[PDB]
Amino acid sequence: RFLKVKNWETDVVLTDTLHLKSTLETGCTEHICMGSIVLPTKDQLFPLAKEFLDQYYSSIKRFGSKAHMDRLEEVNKEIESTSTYQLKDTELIYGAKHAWRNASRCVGRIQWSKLQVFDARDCTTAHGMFNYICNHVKYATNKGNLRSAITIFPQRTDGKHDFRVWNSQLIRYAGYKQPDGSTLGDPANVQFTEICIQQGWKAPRGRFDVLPLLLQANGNDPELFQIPPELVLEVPIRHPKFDWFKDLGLKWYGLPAVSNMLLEIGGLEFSACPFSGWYMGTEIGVRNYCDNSRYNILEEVAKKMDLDMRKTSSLWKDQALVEINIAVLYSFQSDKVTIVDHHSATESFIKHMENEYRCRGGCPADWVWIVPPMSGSITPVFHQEMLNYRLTPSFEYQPDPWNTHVW
Amino acid sequence: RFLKVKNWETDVVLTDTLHLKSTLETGCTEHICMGSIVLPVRTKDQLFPLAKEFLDQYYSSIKRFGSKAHMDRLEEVNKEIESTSTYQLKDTELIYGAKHAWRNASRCVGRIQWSKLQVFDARDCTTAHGMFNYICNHVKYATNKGNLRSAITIFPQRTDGKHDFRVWNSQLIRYAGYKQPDGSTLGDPANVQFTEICIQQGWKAPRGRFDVLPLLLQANGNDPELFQIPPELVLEVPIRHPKFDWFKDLGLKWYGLPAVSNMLLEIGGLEFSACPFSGWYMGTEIGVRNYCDNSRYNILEEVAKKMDLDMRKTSSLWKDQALVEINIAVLYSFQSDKVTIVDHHSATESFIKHMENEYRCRGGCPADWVWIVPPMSGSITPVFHQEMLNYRLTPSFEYQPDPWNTHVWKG
Ligand code: HEM
Ligand code: HEM
Ligand SMILES: Cc1cc(N)nc(C[C@H]2CNC[C@@H]2NCCNCCc2cccc(F)c2)c1
Ligand SMILES: Cc1cc(N)nc(C[C@H]2CNC[C@@H]2NCCNCCc2cccc(F)c2)c1
Ligand SMILES: C[C@H](O)[C@H](O)[C@H]1CNc2nc(N)[nH]c(=O)c2N1
Ligand SMILES: C[C@H](O)[C@H](O)[C@H]1CNc2nc(N)[nH]c(=O)c2N1
Ligand SMILES: [Zn+2]
Repeated sequence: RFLKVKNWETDVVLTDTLHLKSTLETGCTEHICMGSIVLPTKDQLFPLAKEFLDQYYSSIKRFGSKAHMDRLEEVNKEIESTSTYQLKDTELIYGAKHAWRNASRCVGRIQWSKLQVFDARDCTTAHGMFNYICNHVKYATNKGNLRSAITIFPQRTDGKHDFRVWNSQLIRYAGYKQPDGSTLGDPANVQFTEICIQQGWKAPRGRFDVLPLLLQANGNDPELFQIPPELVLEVPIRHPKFDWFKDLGLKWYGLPAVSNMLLEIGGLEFSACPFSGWYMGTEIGVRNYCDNSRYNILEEVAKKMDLDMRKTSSLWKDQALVEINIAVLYSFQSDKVTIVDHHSATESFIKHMENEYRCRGGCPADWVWIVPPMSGSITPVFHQEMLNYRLTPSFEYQPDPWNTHVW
Repeated sequence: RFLKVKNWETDVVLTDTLHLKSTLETGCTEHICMGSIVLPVRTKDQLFPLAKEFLDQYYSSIKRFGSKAHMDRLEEVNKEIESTSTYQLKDTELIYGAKHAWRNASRCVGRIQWSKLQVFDARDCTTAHGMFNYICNHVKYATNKGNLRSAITIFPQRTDGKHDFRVWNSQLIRYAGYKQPDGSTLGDPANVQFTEICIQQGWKAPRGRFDVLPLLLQANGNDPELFQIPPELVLEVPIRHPKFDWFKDLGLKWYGLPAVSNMLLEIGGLEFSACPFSGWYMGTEIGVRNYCDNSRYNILEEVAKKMDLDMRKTSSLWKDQALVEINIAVLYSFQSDKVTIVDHHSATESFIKHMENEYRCRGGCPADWVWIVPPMSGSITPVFHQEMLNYRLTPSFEYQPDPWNTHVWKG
């Protein structure tokens, strides 16, 4: 019932009580662990609503008060009649901050309480969506001093009337399939990039082409829009000691802003809810640049360092990997754009976990995702046992709209 | 029910039916994943089911399932249990047994070698001094003058749990650590307590930064006994760097043979509480964990100082830079001295190949991602990108409490 988690580096032990408030399923059984798997009505709505309002009135310290009881009935009476209900602004902010608090795969939650929430529930069209997105991008970019933000479009109704941002992020680079068999740009976005050319985008067909936004209002055909270029802050990638680095021609955008997720608060489903913070260095250095199936620039870099690529055991991939990541951190900082290195991100996440243990009774955390994809064991999160569980409100993945939407 | 795992780099999907043959619990529930928790005397009743299962396995694999010789062995194990409360494994069964304990070992990235294990049967051993002698032969044979060979040495199974063979050392070769009275620690900090025990049992400690520990051996439930391993048997590699000449002045070395001596080997219900096994090292085990963990030799700072890195801001990635050099030095030193070692790239690649094969030939490969992915350069090794299913098959290697914690002292 109570569970202890030990840090095997500091011997510090914490007791988890928060997992018993967990509702949804993990994918794991007594017989099988599924921790490394990337993805494992009116009758239904009212309990969900009640469970959420109960934690909301508790957090504001008015559990079981007349204000509590009255909102509880008001929501019940709106469900029986309208087959859905509306959140109050205050409940919406709480909902969203907490969906971030509960994101077990996010290393950056020490920040959770300072989320800026933009309520876009009065939006009705794709142009309106575009306007909200641009105000989001600009607010959160803040000339390089980035701020956490989420913009919340109207909730799902019959399911035929969904708002959706088809992009997986607001700002991403195009992917094109070429005559050779090679890929130009970002291979992760090839399918989406084709969906842009078939909606009518003029692709410049380079390596770092900022994709257009494809916006869906109230279930309608989606629509193309270019983000004003002046709003997409980008950093050219150079190295502090290696002068040749600049001619690789690398740049990355400043703003990571996830836009394909679904926000569930008290049974209500917000299918367009883009949110953004700022990068941990390794996300770009290790994953975007180095993954075999992304930009995969490791061979090129190691060749420019004049390292021995004859045998795997020179650790030349490892040597290059560090420099590539040195250069991302250096470039961002020298341009005064917010970024965090993996040592700092994880040290901070450990502070946060210790905070959540004494102040909430626990902290759901998915180790497989928290441990950075380089230098695992030299970060303190490597030695830290974590319990993974699913709390609500939450962010969830959702089918890609193009498989699903009807034209 | 069939379960699919995806490789997110190659988009290869594989199908696991083997998980269906799993009986032990994982520590996980529908409501909670404990995949990163380090650790989450039998009666006659329980024993025959386990015996039967195992012997069914054994005989399936030799293609003799349901043969006269299979039924006759079942009946014979049956009788032996009801009459003696335990049973003896045939030699061939034990070999098969120990090989599968490896093959089922889901935290081991080194299973591609699983069949080529050399089994030493020390089940006639009755005394500590007998145990020293079997262990010495293990080590010499396994060391092979640097051309390491995997091997395990199986001492007599548990009987009533009052007569256990234990190897008190966590590994056969390991360095003393000594808590000084100023809170500092000389040698290996992981081995402090056990070192103290050795000292209590009469070991006269040199007190250097790398003193090979003495074997502490328990036979047949008896109080355990000290023995120095012959130093000519302990292969060690001094650590240098191919380009940094100052590296050798750090005074580092490591032993060449990793030999785990604290696990329990379970086969068809029988428990072997002393079963040291050994392989060869993946470079990162020494380089990342043994030298660079804060709770071990902790040399990152000393190494960064000497490279004159920018140590004033963690954003220089001075730690990441120092770590790669140290790992380079470990691999270089081993290769140059002709002692077997594998780098993490080549090991993880081998393991992906094994895993794929195991799905085609066995219908599964239980693997634990938290353990399989190396503690440096995770995502540039192909395992990071591989979905894995973790489950418990028997035969298996299990953990067991440390003996100083359970052992009944006699004087
Ligand atoms: C402000 C600094 C932030 C940092 C450094 C950060 C970092 C990360 C990292 C490293 C991941 C792992 C995913 C990967 O590497 O592919 C992640 C996932 C995630 N982040 Fe955070 N994040 C930040 C802000 C936010 C905000 C503001 C939200 C929402 C309010 C958020 C929600 C999530 C969610 C839901 C996931 C899981 C994504 C998935 O399951 O695919 N993050 N984040
Ligand atoms: C020969 C080359 C081998 C290599 C490179 C290798 C590699 C590894 C590594 C890197 C680990 C993770 C342990 C850690 O990092 O703390 C491990 C664990 C393990 N290995 Fe292997 N191994 C090899 C051979 C063997 C042999 C001979 C056996 C047994 C007969 C074996 C069985 C195991 C088991 C049972 C574990 C689980 C350890 C634990 O849970 O603490 N492997 N191995
Ligand atoms: C808001 C925020 C800040 C920061 N720093 N970082 C983030 C994570 C995103 C950035 N960099 C990757 C990650 N993206 C989140 C979405 N993950 C895709 C995993 C995936 C792929 C395919 C199929 C699946 F089912 C799942 C968010
Ligand atoms: C046979 C073989 C070959 C290789 N290369 N490598 C190995 C693993 C050992 C060497 N490098 C470290 C590792 N360790 C052996 C297993 N014990 C640690 C697990 C553990 C720790 C604390 C509490 C627990 F409950 C469990 C075995
Ligand atoms: C197979 C495995 O689940 C998959 O590669 C995961 C591993 N850990 C990860 N961790 C983070 N932070 N991001 C990822 O995309 C992944 N991918
Ligand atoms: C808490 C966490 O599971 C623990 O520190 C584990 C993580 N993965 C590991 N993986 C290996 N190979 N060896 C280890 O000691 C550990 N430690
Ligand atoms: Zn699990």
